[PDB]
Amino acid sequence: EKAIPKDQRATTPYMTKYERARILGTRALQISMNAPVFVDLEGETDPLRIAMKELAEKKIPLVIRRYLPDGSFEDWSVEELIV
Amino acid sequence: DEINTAQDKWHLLPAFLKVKGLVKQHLDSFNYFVDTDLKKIIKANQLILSDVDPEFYLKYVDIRVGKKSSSSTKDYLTPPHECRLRDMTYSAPIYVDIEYTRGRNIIMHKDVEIGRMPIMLRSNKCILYDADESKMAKLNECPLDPGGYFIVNGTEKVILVQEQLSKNRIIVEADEKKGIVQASVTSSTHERKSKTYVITKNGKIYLKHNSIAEEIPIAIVLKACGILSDLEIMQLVCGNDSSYQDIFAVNLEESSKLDIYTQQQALEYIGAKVKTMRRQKLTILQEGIEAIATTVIAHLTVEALDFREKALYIAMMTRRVVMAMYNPKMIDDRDYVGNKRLELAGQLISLLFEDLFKKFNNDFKLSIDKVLKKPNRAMEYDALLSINVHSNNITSGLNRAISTGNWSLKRFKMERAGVTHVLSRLSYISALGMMTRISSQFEKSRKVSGPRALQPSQFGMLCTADTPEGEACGLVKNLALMTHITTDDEEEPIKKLCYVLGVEDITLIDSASLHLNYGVYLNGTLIGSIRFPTKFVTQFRHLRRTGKVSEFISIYSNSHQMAVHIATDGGRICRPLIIVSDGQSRVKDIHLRKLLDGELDFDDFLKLGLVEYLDVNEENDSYIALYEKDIVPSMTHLEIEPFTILGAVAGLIPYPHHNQSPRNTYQCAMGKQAIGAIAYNQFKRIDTLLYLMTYPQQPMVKTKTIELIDYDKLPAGQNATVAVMSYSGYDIEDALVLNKSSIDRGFGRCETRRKTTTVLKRYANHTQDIIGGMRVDENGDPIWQHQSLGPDGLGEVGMKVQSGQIYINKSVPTNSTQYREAPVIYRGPEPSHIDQVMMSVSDNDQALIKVLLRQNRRPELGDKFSSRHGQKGVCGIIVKQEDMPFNDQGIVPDIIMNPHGFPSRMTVGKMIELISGKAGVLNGTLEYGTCFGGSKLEDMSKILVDQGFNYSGKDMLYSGITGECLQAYIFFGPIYYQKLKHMVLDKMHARARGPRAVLTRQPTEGRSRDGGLRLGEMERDCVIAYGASQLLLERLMISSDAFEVDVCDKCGLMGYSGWCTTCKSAENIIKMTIPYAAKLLFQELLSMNIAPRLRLEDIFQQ
Amino acid sequence: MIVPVRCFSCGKVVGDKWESYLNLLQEDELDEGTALSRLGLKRYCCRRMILTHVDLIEKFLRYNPLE
Amino acid sequence: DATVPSGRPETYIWRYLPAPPVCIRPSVMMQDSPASNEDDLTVKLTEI
Ligand SMILES: [Zn+2]
Ligand SMILES: [Zn+2]
Repeated sequence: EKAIPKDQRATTPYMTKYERARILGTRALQISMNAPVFVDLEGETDPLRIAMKELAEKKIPLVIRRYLPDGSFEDWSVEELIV
Repeated sequence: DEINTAQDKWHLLPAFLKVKGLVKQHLDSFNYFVDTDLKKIIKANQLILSDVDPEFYLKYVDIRVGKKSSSSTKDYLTPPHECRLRDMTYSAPIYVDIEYTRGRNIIMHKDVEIGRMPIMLRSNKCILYDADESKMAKLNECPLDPGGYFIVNGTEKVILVQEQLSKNRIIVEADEKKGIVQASVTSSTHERKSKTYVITKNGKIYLKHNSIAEEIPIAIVLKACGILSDLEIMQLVCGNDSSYQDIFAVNLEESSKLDIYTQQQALEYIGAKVKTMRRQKLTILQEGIEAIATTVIAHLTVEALDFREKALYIAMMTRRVVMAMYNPKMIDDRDYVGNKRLELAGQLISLLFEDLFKKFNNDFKLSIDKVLKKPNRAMEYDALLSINVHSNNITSGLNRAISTGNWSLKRFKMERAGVTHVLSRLSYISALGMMTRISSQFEKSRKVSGPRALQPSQFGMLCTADTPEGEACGLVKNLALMTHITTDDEEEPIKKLCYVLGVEDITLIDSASLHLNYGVYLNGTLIGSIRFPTKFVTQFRHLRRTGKVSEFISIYSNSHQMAVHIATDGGRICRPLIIVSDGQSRVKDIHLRKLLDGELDFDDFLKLGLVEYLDVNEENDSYIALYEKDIVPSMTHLEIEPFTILGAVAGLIPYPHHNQSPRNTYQCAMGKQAIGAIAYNQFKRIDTLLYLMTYPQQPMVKTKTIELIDYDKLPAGQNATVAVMSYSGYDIEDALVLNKSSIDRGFGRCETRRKTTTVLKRYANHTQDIIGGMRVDENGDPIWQHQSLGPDGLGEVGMKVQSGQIYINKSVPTNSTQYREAPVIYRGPEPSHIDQVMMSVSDNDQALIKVLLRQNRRPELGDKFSSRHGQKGVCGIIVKQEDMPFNDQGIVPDIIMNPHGFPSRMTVGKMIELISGKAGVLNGTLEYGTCFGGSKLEDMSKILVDQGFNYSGKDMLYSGITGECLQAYIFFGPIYYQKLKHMVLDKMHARARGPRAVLTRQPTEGRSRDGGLRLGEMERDCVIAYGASQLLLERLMISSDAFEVDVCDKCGLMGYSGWCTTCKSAENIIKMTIPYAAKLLFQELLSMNIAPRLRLEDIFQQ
Repeated sequence: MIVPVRCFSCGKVVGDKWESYLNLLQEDELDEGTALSRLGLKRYCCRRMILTHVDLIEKFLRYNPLE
Repeated sequence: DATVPSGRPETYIWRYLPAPPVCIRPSVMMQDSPASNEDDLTVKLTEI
């Protein structure tokens, strides 16, 4: 259990398909639990579509924690992970 | 116009079916049973005796079914349709005459009843025998019903034809890797059925028997069977052949390797291993046990001091094993139709009755003993009361065996199921093809396709196309159109005739010359050698043709194995063939003229030797001509009609020889599911399920079989105007385009009729159910659930019943005074109508209620249609008539068949059918698509051109949506279409939450029980391969069975209510969600004492 | 069962032709084709409606339950 | 492993039979007779 500093991160700087699906699901679950949103809904009422809009604007406030097989991890905010 | 025999010889087929129908296997077998086998069973168990009172013998002198000698006329039977309505067995009493002695030296007869025999429909004993459709109407029976099945408890049960290996015949079968050669004979005598193997082990031939404890050296057995010279053993199993003698010398030497032997010594060696006989007659364990050891070794009963027959049988079997050892491919093929025998309903019922009669007689003897076992007051008066009360066991056993299909025969000691099946009433052809069905023997090692393969030897014996899909494929076979199943003929006069014809008996000949001439066999048993075997065979066939020997006796000469075989047993499949003599066919059209005139029926063609039955083995020697135009002098027989190779069901297909064969098999499956007309009394019937087409049409292109089997009288389908073109894009991958307003006018319309049966049963506390009801609300208005009920509490006839409404108001006593409600609710997605309510009583006195619910169905998207060529497909779109393309006359298709279904399926018969039907409607005539024949395509083209249409059936059409001429000519005309029973209305199912299993807490498994759709291991694999973990959790745990268990963190054992109940703390109890299946698994493991302790850890804390 | 009122395809009324077609076949016996053309059934769909119809109602009426 | 109780090798010998919860072996209502019917495991343990 040790956090690898943001300076030296070995994993991909690209959001994987699994990370995107999980981020959307988690953010949509949060929104369905009445979490505040950071985009203009424009008539949207569905949490998954709201979360897709937030991902398109890179405004989802979540962090990906990528555990290496040795036990260490590194944190990638959703904004910095490039899609 | 003079008869042309090259085309009028097919009339032998209608003449044949006029006297030997499609359901004749069943009818003949049941007639033979009730006419000879009952007498044979009675004679076998003629007397039943008791140990005490030798001045007492109870005799069985005569038996009969359905008729007393008090009245000349037969007994009154309840009509079969009345039995169908009241849920009774259609049965006749079993009358016997009894000689039971009185005490004061009195001998007398009687006519007593010992039960009821279920009567096969249209048998000798059936009331429907010889009724002329006016008696049929009065009896509420369809004249086109096949018969051949039973009605037990109101259910139509057919005893399916069973196919088994020939009994009492040797099958040689080699092997690879193992390198054994095994010859086995199944000796099925009347009292015993045993298998006598002749194995090969370490290069040495052995004998293996179930009774014998050890496999015996073969030379020991040949010595035990009187063949001790040890040189003739070589002359019996090898003859003069350097190879065979070399192979067998090892066993010859192993005879002495133990010791030198005499006959009695070998008998003692045999007898030292005969296991036991349940410790009875124990004083016989000596050399005197070999006798029953050897007379149990096969089906050849030796009852004297001669072992010639059995010794030569064993020697021939050993020779077969040796020939297989030297030259493989000299083994028998287990899937050859000559090696198969078909056992029938009569033989089945005979075995069943004999066993039930033995049990009846045992119990009756014991009851007699109990009655006469008193010191005083032992008057003989009325010894028959115990027969008046024990007679119900015969009736019960027969009914139970036919009803369940389970046959518990103790004498032969086998428990077989599936003997009887419910008569499928999906369609007229469905019932007909249910008859003529043959189920293959079990334990076939279904992993392989050996028996599943279609055999060339089934040509004209079993239908080449009528085999099911799914698991059963070749395991279920159907009789071909013109066949016959032989009957057991006595082998004694035939053996005498063989001796007369030049066969020197098997006891006059020496071993050296045994394999120098052909040996004559009789049911597989060698009965002598013959000089000039071909002349012997020819004289035997002349005797059969002139009527001196029975016509079902087959003779054939095998040339590799130098033998002349004569078969007399039943269960052989055979078909009539026209005899060809001197290069000429013997029918020559004068007999055809007489046949068409009315005299000279088919059996006269046998009584004059113009036709004869050939079984499969005789065809091994014949040389059959398909047509008279290709007879050569070397030929022996002529086909009566080559399309008879297809059965009844495959005879619906028009032009089946222009289709790829899987399409013909698919049509055999689909035609049985076609919705149409069931019977002329189909509205008097009250059946569990019945699909009826409103406006059945007979096909425009029929075949000879269709009119032979009367499918043109109860057709299942309609002649759809079909345009074969790509259209709208909803007709891709077999989907159909249906014309709205063809549907509006009644195309494809059908109704469902369903039956619900209730019994107002009676109870031990002098109580019974009631149908009280039809309660109202304050106004006096019936409540909604009783809206269509009527005063009696049984839904009114004619009224609509919706989902939730009651149509039988059944109240059950709360103490079976007070009546708990058990109403019969209609639970249907769509409303039904009540068209029949039948009130009646069953045989056991109690009221029976049947309510028939009818549901008119209109074709919709997803309804299934088929065109007799295996081109099924659902309705994919229903379009308005104006959107359909139209021709110059404004004709629009009722259906649009996509053209992409043709190039890969290669059903050219469907195109030929379209053209034939089109020319047929234009000309005013129904056309023919008979196999290997039918209406010629060029003649149909001539009709089309003469009527103004293109010869190829391609009309120029206008688009319905644009009005422009389509740039391609469209294949356009009538095609016969069947609406299949599979309607999306009965398939649509959706479950959100509903019943769960009490054990697993998982959604039920039944579409009727609102069950959920299983997510199996392969779907689980797919979801894992997607890497959808949360979806895995949601589908498997959360939305199937999520259980909030309490888990102790000290002991990994589930508690309850936050209570460890092993630590008794409530301190370490964690709350978590696991599948209830997992909770169940843990509680089951704890049962076996296994403790699957769960170790937990915080999800967080990193 | 009983003859359809309308041709399934064109919608032409063919239900008034069944008895007259039967009469043309039985009395003053003609071919089926000529009998069909004499009734005005020119389109082959209309000809089919009469030529292929099976009159099962006459058989079903032999089992009259209210005799 | 003999650190914990039941790690003894004598526990693998049937000396006490645990009777499973009736939920594991449920009794089905209204089967055949009006009298309630039981199931196989329960019948077997009654014999035991
Ligand atoms: Zn605990
Ligand atoms: Zn028309």
